[PDB]
Amino acid sequence: MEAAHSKSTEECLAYFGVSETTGLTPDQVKRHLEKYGHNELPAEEGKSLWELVIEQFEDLLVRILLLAACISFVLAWFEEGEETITAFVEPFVILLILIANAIVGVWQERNAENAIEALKEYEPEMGKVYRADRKSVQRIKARDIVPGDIVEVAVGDKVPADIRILSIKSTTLRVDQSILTGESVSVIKHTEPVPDPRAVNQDKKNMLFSGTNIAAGKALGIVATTGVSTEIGKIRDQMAATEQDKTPLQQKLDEFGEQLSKVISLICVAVWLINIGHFNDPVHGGSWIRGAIYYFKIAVALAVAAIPEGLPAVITTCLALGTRRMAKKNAIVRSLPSVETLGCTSVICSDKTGTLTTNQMSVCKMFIIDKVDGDFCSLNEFSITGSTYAPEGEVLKNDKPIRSGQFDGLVELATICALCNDSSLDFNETKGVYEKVGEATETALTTLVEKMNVFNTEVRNLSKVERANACNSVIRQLMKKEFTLEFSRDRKSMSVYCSPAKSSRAAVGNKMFVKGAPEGVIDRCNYVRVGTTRVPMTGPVKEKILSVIKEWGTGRDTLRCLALATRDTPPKREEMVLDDSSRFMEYETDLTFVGVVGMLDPPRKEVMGSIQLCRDAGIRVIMITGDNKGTAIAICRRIGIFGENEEVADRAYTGREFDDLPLAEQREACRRACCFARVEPSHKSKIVEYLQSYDEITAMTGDGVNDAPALKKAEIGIAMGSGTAVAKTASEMVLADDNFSTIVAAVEEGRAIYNNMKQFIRYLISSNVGEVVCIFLTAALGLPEALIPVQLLWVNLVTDGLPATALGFNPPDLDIMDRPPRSPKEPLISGWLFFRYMAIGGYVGAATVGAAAWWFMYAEDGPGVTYHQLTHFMQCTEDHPHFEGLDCEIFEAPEPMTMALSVLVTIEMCNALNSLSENQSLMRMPPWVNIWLLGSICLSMSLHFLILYVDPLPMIFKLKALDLTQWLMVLKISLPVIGLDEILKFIARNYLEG
Ligand SMILES: C/C=C(/C)C(=O)O[C@H]1C(C)C2[C@H]([C@@H]1OC(=O)CCCCCCC)[C@@](C)(OC(C)=O)C[C@H](OC(=O)CCCc1ccc(O)c(CCCCCCNC(=O)OC(C)(C)C)c1)[C@@]1(O)[C@H]2OC(=O)[C@@]1(C)O
Ligand SMILES: [K+]
Ligand SMILES: [Mg+2]
Repeated sequence: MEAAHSKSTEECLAYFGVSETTGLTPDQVKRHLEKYGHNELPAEEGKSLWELVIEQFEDLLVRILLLAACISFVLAWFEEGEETITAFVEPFVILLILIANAIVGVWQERNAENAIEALKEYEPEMGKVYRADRKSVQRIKARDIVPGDIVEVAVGDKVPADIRILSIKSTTLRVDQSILTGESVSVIKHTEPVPDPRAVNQDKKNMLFSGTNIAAGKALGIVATTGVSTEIGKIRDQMAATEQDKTPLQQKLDEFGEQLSKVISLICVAVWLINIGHFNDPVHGGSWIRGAIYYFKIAVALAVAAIPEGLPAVITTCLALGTRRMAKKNAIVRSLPSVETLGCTSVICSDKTGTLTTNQMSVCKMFIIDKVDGDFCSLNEFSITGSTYAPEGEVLKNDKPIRSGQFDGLVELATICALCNDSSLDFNETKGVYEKVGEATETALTTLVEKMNVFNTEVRNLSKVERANACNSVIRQLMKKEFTLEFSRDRKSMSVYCSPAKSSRAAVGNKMFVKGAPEGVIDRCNYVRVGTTRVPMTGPVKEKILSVIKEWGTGRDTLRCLALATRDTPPKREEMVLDDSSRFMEYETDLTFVGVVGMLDPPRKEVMGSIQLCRDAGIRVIMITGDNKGTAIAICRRIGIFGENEEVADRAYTGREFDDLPLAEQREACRRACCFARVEPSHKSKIVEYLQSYDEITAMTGDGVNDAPALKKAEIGIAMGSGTAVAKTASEMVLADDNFSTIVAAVEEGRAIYNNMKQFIRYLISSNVGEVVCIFLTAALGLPEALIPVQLLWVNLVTDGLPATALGFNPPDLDIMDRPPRSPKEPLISGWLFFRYMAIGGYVGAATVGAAAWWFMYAEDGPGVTYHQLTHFMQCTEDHPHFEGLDCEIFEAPEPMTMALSVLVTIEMCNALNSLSENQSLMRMPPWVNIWLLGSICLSMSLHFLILYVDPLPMIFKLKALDLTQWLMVLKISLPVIGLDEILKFIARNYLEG
């Protein structure tokens, strides 16, 4: 395996010591394979149902629950025969929760798809090699190809390994590197080595990357590297080495787990400490077993009271909902947990072309020199109407319409555009529109031609179909395209050698038409065509040319410029070696400049404002383009990244400038920069790590497989709907319309989602707090079980689940986007808020406990044990002659529990209205504000009633319907909550800062 692109064909045949005609010898193959391994990507990690299930049972809370599920299972295995049969329902349900919860997690992961797996979609199953053991070619399994052996590839074939090309068996070799480099059009490959050893893939012209397809031709080559060592394998590793943090809310959930675990434990110790006097009781097992059973069944209750068993159910459903809500807006969220992290984006890095602009090129300014008379000079600027690739528009000089033909200079310019260009136009009748056939910038020159047909060649009486390439093909027939010197990033330009065809044109026969970067080509021009004549390119004329070139790329126009020239006396045909990108630059010299063409890549409509939104939203936007920084910066000003007069010294760098900086300044640059032009692949990944060293949540756009590494490391990777599948499977979200503004819209829903989501979480949590309080008093005072596990779960999954999810539909704040990005480390409940719930729980804990006790003593239905130990109720059948002239079974009664459970239920509907706003009073933000809320509160109540009356139910919950007067008591107990909160809110509102 090597750096073959820089090495020569021999040197490579040398390195491996393999014969180009024999290939590797069967021995060499065994040796080579055992030294370089199979040519395939690392096997998938092996996870089994077992591990997968065990993982479900790793969470701390899930364990705490599983444990209680047993104390319960055993306790229920100790009931009194017929006194109870429903005994086994408490433990059975907890399991269903855990069983359910597991089943989810597993189905969740089975349906998951690995971004690293997608890559394997780019590995051919078979390949063709030439080995010593046979004369003819052999079609083996890609996996068995080895670095060194000879391989031949042809059209259709997907490249197997990273190959250095030895000799092209065809006239030309075209490859589709789209995925790995991002060049839609098939490029041309050669055999000559590339000097630079640190070259980027795009410039390795003698290289075949594994996974890319061969568009046209057939060639032979020696395998540079295989497996994880190939260009794609290097990506697989960056991705496999990339580790992703958990959603801040996912973190908070682990945080809350550890903590709850502590508290519960302390509660136990406290509870034990309270009932310490028991160490001063007569020594004899007077319910030694009846007392332990008691605590254990309080333990299990205490557990289901502290854990919000329906919260993950609610969050998952709120996320799924908003998700669809976004889909309608072209934002396809792949992972639900992300809708949150999205909301916290502080930096968005977007590619320019496909997303910030339309990528729908069009030329709207031309200019040909009009006169050179020493120092005096005058150009001929023009403007061209139309943004579409449609052959409709006109040409104007000072806004005044013109027939292009009248200018000789334009007749030349025009041809160059049709001849040099490989692209073309087509018109699909189904959609009734003109379509770009080749590349955006060339296919533009195509429509430019059409719109200015120099010869007036009448075409009006044509259909749109044929109208598409009319004026080009006109010029296509005039000259004969002999051969083309393709584009090369060194000389930044391409050309075409042309013959006159039919005689009478013989004189000035062979010509050479060039088009490339202005500074580039113009420095190679010794002449300038003024009409049909020519004149020595002089300094004055050159300054004037390069001056206009800058107003066009730097001015409010933000135009990309193409210099069009011509070599009048082109080197003799045979004196040219048409297969070495290196010499083409030398063949494209001694040129006479004819004129430049300025085209535009219009920014999308909804982009300007989207950029403004981010300003208000405190989100930094960083552009990633291919433009030079001169125009890059212009485009950045045009859309809003920069002000029109804003300084940009240390806020816009280039791929080189950046690299030329020491790791320190490099880092410093990233916290201020915004426009990054001509950026290599490695970069996207460095810029992310730096933005991270500043604790920022960044977003990164990408389309191809080369972006996957970066996308997988950005907090939120955004893939293009039009982009590769690997890219998509690597990102958290996808943009159907590839439109940057879709990103922003997405971020806003994230802030909206987390806001509502925020509340129902605070809501379900407080209720769990109050539930615990109840249990704590129940045991701290030795009272009869006020609330039972079975009941609690109902209230936690259903009675509170409905109000909870509804709170997810709270009307969004109007200023959501006028506030900076949320801090991930922001706790959900602290300070003053902590206290309110500290007080609310403290309340319901009292309301629930007391509600039940009040039935025992003080009620007309219940036996007033009033101000006498209801508490020592356990020692009762024995001690009855003392303080018990009644039946020791009242305590098992349903009325009492059915009391607390009702006060709990009504207090949780009341606390659901208090959760409509953290600090706004209901008198201000009335409950009717959120209809869904009220509706569910009805569904909930009726559900409560259902389990009270419909016969089968009451029995299992240990609940007996209570009459019209007991109910009124529930109200006199619950309702005060609303007031307690209004007060506590009023405090926040008016004294404590805020
Ligand atoms: C909870 C109950 C109790 C008793 C408790 O003691 O709770 C503790 C506790 C741990 C807290 C404290 C509270 O302290 C007390 O109540 C003291 C009073 C004790 C009185 C004793 C005598 C009566 C909270 C609560 O107190 C107050 C006033 O809200 C405040 C905070 O809660 C938060 O922010 C929440 C937002 C973060 C947060 C965000 C997302 C979440 O999903 C969660 C909780 C849900 C985790 C998953 C559970 C659901 N299901 C599940 O796991 O598995 C299933 C699906 C069931 C299978 C929390 C936390 O401070 C939290 O610990 C944290 O790390 C914080 C800083 O989050
Ligand atoms: K990621
Ligand atoms: Mg790209």
